[PDB]
Amino acid sequence: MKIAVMTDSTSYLSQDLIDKYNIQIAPLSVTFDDGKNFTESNEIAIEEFYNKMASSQTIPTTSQPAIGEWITKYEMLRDQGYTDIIVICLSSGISGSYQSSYQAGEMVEGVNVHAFDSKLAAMIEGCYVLRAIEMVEEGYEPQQIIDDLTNMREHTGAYLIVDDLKNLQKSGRITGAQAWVGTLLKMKPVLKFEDGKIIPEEKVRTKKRAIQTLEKKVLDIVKDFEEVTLFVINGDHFEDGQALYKKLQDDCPSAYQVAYSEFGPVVAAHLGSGGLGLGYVGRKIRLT
Ligand SMILES: CCCCCCCCCCCCCC(=O)O
Repeated sequence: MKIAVMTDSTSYLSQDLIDKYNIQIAPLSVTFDDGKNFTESNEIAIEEFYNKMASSQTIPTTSQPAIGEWITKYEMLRDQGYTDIIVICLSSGISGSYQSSYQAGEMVEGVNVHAFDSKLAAMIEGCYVLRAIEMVEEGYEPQQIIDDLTNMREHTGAYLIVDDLKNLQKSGRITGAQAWVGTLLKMKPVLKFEDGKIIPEEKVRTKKRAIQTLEKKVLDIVKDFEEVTLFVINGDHFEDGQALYKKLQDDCPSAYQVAYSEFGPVVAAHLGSGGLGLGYVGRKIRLT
């Protein structure tokens, strides 16, 4: 038995970790109104993506990996000698990536594919990859890993803010948010993931109070966990995520793991400018 762990690009793992563990990635893409298509990777300058989105008369669209991209990656790993492939996917509630990766796995001969629905995105999805890799090194078998990731999923989540719901409304990735869209004053929406979908949580009077609300909501949840990893997941306002990261480092005991990450282009296209997430996992994830 020889187990590989792979993922799609929206896990937004650092290039350092992708390099160290040779993590294969099925990339998603974003298409601009001028017909320019860009596949996700860590060579794309995120600042350049935000500049093009700002200069776009129409919001860019995104695309999951094609089923043939999964198949090509599975065939490559099989032919290097892997017998089993763990696949960590973006939430099935917001993308067809997961179901595609499962159907691709059914079609590929000579290798076992174990597709896993993270029910989240960004480095929270990425934590499932890092957990799976750790378990493979410890000698676990694929079904034990899948069982452990399924348990991890029960104590994982995220809250987030955006400047405006127009990007999420345009793509249909905000669930049950009709009355707020285009009806906000200074008030800022706080959103959260629930069972793989993005739903409203609270409306707050200002952005600064919304960032305070992210911290309060998450700290109230994770105080009941035996282990805690928090991720600040920042969008285009560097100082917003950096401020929250530093405040978490002050407010939290060192027994909590507190880390910083950023959204890539595909998630940015759906959030728009001003996105900022606080994610949590009730595990001590190996981040090195
Ligand atoms: C804190 C994590 C926040 C993640 C925000 C995710 C916003 C929705 C992204 C949807 C990507 C769909 C990709 C596709 O299938 O085309």
